[PDB]
Amino acid sequence: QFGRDIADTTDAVRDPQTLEILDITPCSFGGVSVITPGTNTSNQVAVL
Amino acid sequence: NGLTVLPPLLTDEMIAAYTSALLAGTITAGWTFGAGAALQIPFAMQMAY
Ligand SMILES: *[C@@H]1O[C@H](CO)[C@@H](O)[C@H](O)[C@H]1NC(C)=O
Repeated sequence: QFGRDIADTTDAVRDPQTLEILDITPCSFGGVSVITPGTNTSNQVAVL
Repeated sequence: NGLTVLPPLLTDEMIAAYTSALLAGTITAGWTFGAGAALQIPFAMQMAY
């Protein structure tokens, strides 16, 4: 009925009605950083 | 979900360039590496030294 990964995490699943297998991928995420030349000079910022 | 690997600041090409520049400077120049003499000491003279 489903597949699993090395960490025993689900990667695929058979649809309950249509016996077909759908791939699963975690939604994309990441950290956030802020760049500043110093408030002593300006107030512009850029993010990454 | 929660683990991330960050890239190193210096890429491989930069490391290779640093090594190439260092070795070229040590080979072409001799005991004059550092100070910008920039003339070219013959290699056999360095070997004799
Ligand atoms: C930073 O602030 C000091 C006073 O707090 C000022 O004297 C200095 O010029 C400032 N530096 C810049 C780059 O604006």
